[PDB]
Amino acid sequence: IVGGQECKDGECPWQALLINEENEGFCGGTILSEFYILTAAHCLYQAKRFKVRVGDRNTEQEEGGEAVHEVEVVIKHNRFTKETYDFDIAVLRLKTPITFRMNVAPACLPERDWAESTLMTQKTGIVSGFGRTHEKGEQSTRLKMLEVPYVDRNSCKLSSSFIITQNMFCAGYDTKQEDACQGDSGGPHVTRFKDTYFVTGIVSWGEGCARKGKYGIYTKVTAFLKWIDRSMK
Amino acid sequence: KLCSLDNGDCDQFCHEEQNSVVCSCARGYTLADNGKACIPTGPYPCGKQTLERR
Ligand SMILES: C[N+](C)(C)CCCN1C(=O)[C@@H]2[C@H](C1=O)[C@H](c1coc(-c3ccc(Cl)s3)n1)N1CCC[C@@H]21
Ligand code: NA
Ligand code: NA
Repeated sequence: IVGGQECKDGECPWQALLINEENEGFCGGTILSEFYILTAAHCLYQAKRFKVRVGDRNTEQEEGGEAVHEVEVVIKHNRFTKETYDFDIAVLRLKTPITFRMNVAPACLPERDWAESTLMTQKTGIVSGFGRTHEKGEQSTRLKMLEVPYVDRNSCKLSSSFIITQNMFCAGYDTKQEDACQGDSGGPHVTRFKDTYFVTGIVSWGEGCARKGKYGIYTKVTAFLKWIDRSMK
Repeated sequence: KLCSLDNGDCDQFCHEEQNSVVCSCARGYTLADNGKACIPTGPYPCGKQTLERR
């Protein structure tokens, strides 16, 4: 996350961290239930093997509430394409269930039509993660969040050097130096409605981070709400 | 009555019928007797920040 702020205790409890063959974070995810994590399909190619950490806010401190879970099943979207990042979505089933607690709780899955009319029409959503704090920088050791404006699709397409499919949306700022970044990849974009946070996006890609005239690109979760339900059984 | 004005007074999901609105809630909540509010069924309902240390 470039700009934004550190997540306060209890404020980002749906954040998951995928950890590679080093206990190093390389992507985010979103807690959906005791057994399921939502992430980006493109993250699955970035480490041969990985585990999921929940409850972490500071990767350099053993607070005591963190827990690591192994992955039992990876359910990648069967139309995911590395060339365009179209269909950039996956669900992970964990081998053991998450115990919800301080800093560990699921984000809500909204009903589709209402999400389209009511969530995607809000001014902003929130993105979070442990990703880089500037494009050429290093990952944050502390969990950050950022309020990102929804950006209309026509503006989105004109801004981009690459195709923006209807499975994607833009969020963020034209010139203000705030954005998601590498390492936030796969993590949550949620939208608040009367103090309840609903899953609306997955951090997918960008042309650099916080560049002038570029936006962050997110997987459009409304397009996949039925797919998520099926994937979770 | 309409979902476009104050979300039909629903706490969460709103859908319009011929004359009325119908409210509903995400899993882990029960729609209240008033037909509008969503009541959590457990201590870590989806979408809520964990601010009351139990
Ligand atoms: C056109 N398309 C193929 C989708 C571009 C993919 C570009 N891209 C990569 O190749 C990945 C990923 C990314 O977005 C990642 C990256 C850079 O910036 C970001 C983000 C910026 C804003 C976001 Cl929202 S995600 N992700 N790159 C740095 C490390 C891996 C590589
Ligand atoms: Na920690
Ligand atoms: Na920008």
